[PDB]
Amino acid sequence: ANILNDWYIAIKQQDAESAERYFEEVKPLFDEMEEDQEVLMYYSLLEERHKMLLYQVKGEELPPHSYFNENHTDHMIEYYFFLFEALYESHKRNFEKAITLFKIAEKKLKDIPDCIERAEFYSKVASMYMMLRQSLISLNYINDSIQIYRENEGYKRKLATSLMIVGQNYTDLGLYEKAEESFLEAIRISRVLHDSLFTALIHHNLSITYSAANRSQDCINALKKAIRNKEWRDSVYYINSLYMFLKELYKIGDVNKMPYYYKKTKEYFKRKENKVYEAKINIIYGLLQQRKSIETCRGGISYLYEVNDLDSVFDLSLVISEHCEKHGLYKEALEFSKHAILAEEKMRHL
Amino acid sequence: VANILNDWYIAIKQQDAESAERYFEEVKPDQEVLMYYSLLEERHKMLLYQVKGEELPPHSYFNENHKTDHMIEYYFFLFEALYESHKRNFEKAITLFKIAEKKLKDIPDCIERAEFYSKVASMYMMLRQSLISLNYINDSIQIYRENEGYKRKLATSLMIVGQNYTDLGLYEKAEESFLEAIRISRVLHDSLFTALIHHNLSITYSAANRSQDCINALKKAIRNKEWRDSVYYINSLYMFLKELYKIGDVNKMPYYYKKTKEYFKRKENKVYEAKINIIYGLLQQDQRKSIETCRGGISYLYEVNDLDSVFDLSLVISEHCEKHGLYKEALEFSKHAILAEEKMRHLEGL
Amino acid sequence: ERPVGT
Amino acid sequence: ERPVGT
Repeated sequence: ANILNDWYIAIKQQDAESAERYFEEVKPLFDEMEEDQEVLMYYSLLEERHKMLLYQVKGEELPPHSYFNENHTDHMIEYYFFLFEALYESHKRNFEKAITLFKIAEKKLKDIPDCIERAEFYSKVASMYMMLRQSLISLNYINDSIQIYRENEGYKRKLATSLMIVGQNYTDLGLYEKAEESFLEAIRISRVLHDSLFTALIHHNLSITYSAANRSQDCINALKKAIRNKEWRDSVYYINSLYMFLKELYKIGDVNKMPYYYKKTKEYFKRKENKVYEAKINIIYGLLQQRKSIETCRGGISYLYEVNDLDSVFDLSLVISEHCEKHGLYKEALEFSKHAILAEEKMRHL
Repeated sequence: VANILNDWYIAIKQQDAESAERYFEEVKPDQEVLMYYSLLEERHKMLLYQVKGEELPPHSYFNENHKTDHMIEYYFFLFEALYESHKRNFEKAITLFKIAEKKLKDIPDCIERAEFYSKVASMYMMLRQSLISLNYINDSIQIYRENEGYKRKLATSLMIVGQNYTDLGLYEKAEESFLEAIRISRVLHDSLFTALIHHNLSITYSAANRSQDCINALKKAIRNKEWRDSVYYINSLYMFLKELYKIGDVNKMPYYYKKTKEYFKRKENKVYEAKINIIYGLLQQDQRKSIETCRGGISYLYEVNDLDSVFDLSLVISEHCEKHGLYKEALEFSKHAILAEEKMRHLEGL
Repeated sequence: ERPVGT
Repeated sequence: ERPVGT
């Protein structure tokens, strides 16, 4: 159980190398051996959390089997159960349930005095709220996490990750310079840490801020630095870079370089399945084809509504609308102009 | 004098306009207190504007001014935050609010805290920053709910809650809040307040496509003689015209349009002049004239930074053009709606 | 539309 | 676009 707590400490530090060593060492201790049911639940909860960590930081695919698929009294194990399920629902874009599961965990957190645990909770709530572009709420939470992380040693990876949430929140607030500063500070931290995969990850996310600031060459240059890392290209997040490439290339009209990145998307999808980004890439590349283009865009937009990826609907509906406007297809331009409003209003409702 | 001034300020924190008006008349007959009196004279006028719809003086103590008691400084920054908030200079308002929030950390009055939070919550609701506004106002409501003499502040706060819910697509919960506020004003025997709350409730009905409820609420508002003498009368008249337009009851608009001309004859209100002009421009039969009227009104609303009106009316103009097959123009104002909403969500100053 | 009196 | 790794 102390081993379990040490393992969770390593997860709370985003030390995937320690985390995987704890996971390998605790597995024999849990081979039909350990008897205490709350410890068995703790081990079952930490196994899920560890897989979410490996996905978050190493870009390793999440297992199809979750202990949360079918499991829904220590006041700690209950906080952990609600927090780790909020993360599972948050990743599935089931934000209604996630918000409820978070609020229950927040209530229990009143009885947990560990400062790192509190910073850990706030940083997960801030991440979900940022996914909804609830920027001020996310900042108030993450600002508490950063205060704690800066004053305690061993949480430099957590400070860096937190700064990326701040930067995106700033970008969602139109504060692109402050958003860049946050990502740059995160980049310095990761180079000090000598974590080149993390550095690639931060460059990819920074490219979102540059793109939102219409700093397209900086956006493309940041993506180039990310994709230079081999681990990044082998990760599930490679497709995110390829998609941002195509979209920024299309935005600036450098269509002659788009088939290059598009062909790499096919190689990604040959080995890894990602239906959200398949739809998103199909929408971007299909804009190069008129009526066929619109029918493909309607299918992709419809799938993104279905899986509740409203931020992508908002993003791509603006791009389709601009495309149709430029080609004199005003009825279709308005139709996707309206999808962008609908996606945004639905995102803010809850 | 100092006790009279604090009693005068207490009456403002209770929204007791009659007491406040009596204190002001009693104190009207060269120290730091002169700043205190000048600060309270501004606050009193803001109260009379807030609660009776009496025009704000043309010259403010704040437009052309230049250490003291920790209270007089908190008041200076709070009351100037209110002055900048009403002028839609929200960047400055937010900055002035953060200064007052810090000084409030050394003020132990719970009612003062409820007063502060309720002004911050009102500003964030103006930006459709609904969750942040709710966190602030919910704290104020608890303080008001546990203290005697603050029934008007509880009612006013419920209108902020209700508007926040309407901005979140929670129209039934928003209606509940306004109804609870209306009951309070009937208990209070405050028929002007009841008219004011009905006007604001009419915004929720309009957002919920409950047009007949919207018109019924506006009818109850404008029946009050004091409401009709207030600056807010034009808001109801505008909400009437807009809702009559949505349902196609064009024959009843000349009645209310004639009322707007009588209002503008006595009071200047270029914001609602533009807004009513847009409604009227939607009735114009010449396409070219119609669109230029909408462009003039929308562009003027950008100029005075009333982005919520740009968002609202651009959707109305866009729908109008859509029904008439003018898809190029429907898109033109569809784009204005996105721009206004994204800028409203942005805080490019803070 | 924004409400009044808040 | 939403950021990754948070």
